[PDB]
Amino acid sequence: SAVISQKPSRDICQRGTSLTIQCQVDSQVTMMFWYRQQPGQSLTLIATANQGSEATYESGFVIDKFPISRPNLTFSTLTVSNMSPEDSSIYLCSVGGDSLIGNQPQHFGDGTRLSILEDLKNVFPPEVAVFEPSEAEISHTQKATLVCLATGFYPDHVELSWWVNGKEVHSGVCTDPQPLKEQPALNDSRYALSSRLRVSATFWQNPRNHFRCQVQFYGLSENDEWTQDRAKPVTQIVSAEAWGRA
Amino acid sequence: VEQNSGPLSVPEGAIASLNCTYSDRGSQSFFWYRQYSGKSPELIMFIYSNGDKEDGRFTAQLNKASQYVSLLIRDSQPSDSATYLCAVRDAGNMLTFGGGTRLMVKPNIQNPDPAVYQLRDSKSSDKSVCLFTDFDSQTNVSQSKDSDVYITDKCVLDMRSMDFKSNSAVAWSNKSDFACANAFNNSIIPEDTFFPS
Repeated sequence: SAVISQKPSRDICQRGTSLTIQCQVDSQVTMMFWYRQQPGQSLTLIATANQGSEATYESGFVIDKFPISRPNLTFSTLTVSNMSPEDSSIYLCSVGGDSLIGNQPQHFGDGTRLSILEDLKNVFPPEVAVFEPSEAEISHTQKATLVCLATGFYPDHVELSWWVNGKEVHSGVCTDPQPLKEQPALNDSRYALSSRLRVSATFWQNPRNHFRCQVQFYGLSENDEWTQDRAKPVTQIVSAEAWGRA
Repeated sequence: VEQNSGPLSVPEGAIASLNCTYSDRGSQSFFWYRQYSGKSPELIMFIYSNGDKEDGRFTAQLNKASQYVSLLIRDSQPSDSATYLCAVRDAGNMLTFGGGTRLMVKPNIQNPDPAVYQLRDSKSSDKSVCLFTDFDSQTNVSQSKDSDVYITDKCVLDMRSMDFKSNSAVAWSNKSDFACANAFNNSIIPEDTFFPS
C-alpha cells in the first residue's frame, strides 16, 4: 500500500556520462531494493539499499559502478556511473518489509527506462502512417481493420494509442508487444511498430467518424545539445489520421 | 534459488497452471506477481501457510513439504496474457525472484475465416500493407525470409461490444514486386485461406 515514485520516467543519455535516478516513498518502509530488467527478460536484483551506509551489492554489481545512497527510509538514489550501451535497461525500485501498516510485501515503482547511445545524433522520431481498411475485408466479414505503422524511430521510446472521434479507445485495438528491428543484425537499427484498430464496416463507412493513430515519442530534452539541420528529436507526438468513407 | 519455467499456452476459459519451486525449506512467505510487457511487476496475491487461497479467479496453492507454490487462473481470458513471477522470502527479509513464466491465453475462434487482405495505400507512405486475419489460434506466423519484408507476430484484438475476438498479423514492404499472395509464404497458413484479387 506504499506509493513509490521514481524519477525520471525515461532518459536518453550519451555514452560515458552518469545519470542519478531517485526513488521516494510516501511512507516509512524498512527494506528497499534496486532492480534492473530489460523488456522481455527476467528481473535481476542489483543491490539492497541500506539506510545511512553502503548498499549490499549482489554478485556482478560494484559500488564504483552503481553508487547507491539512502539518507532516510523514504528516499534513495541510484547513479549509473560511466554509462555504456550495455547498461541500457529499465531500473526498478522496490520497497517492502516493516511499516506502520505492518510487514507488507515488496511492491515496485514505475521504473526508469534508460537508453544509452554512442551518439545522440542517432535519435529519430517515428514516421506514422495509417492504412485504410481493405474493401475485400469489408464485404467478406462486415468488419473493417485499420493498420498503423510507426517506423524509423530510435530508441524504442514510443507509446501507441488509437483515437476515435477525439476519444481514446481500447476495444478492437491490438498493438505489437515490442517493436521489431528494421535491420536486426545492425546494433544501431531503428524500430518499427504495427497496430490494428478493427470496427464494424458500418462504423468505418460513416464519413463523420474520425480515426487517428497517436504515437507518443520520448526523445531529447531542452538541456540536451543539438546541432543538426534536422529538427531536434524532442519528446513529441507524431500522428496519422483518416476519415470514414462510403 | 526459485525456479520457474518459460512459455506456456492455455486455451481461453481453461485453468492456467503456474508453479514454482524453492530450495530454502525455512522460507516463510510466498508471492505471485503479474507483469505486462511495458509495465512493472504487480502483486496479485500472496500466501503464508499451506492450503489454497482464492481471490476471484486466482488460486494460490502452497505445500512447504513438497517445496512448491502454485497459481491457478480459472476462466482464463486473453487479458491474462503476461509474465507471472514467483517470489519467495527466506528466514530473513530477502526475496528471491524467479525467472518468470510467460502465459499466452489464446482466444477461441468459433468461426475461423482465414484471409490475407491488402489495405489501401497511404499517400504519405511508400509501403504496401498486407493483413493476415481471422485465422484460428493454432496457426503460427513465421518470421520473414525476405530481408526488406517485415512481418509481425500474431495479435489478438477484442471487439467487446460485439463479443468478437480475432487474430491478425501485419506484413509490409516498400518493394515494387511485393504482393500479399506470397507475403506469408514462409508460414504454414490454412489451405482454405481466402485470397481476394
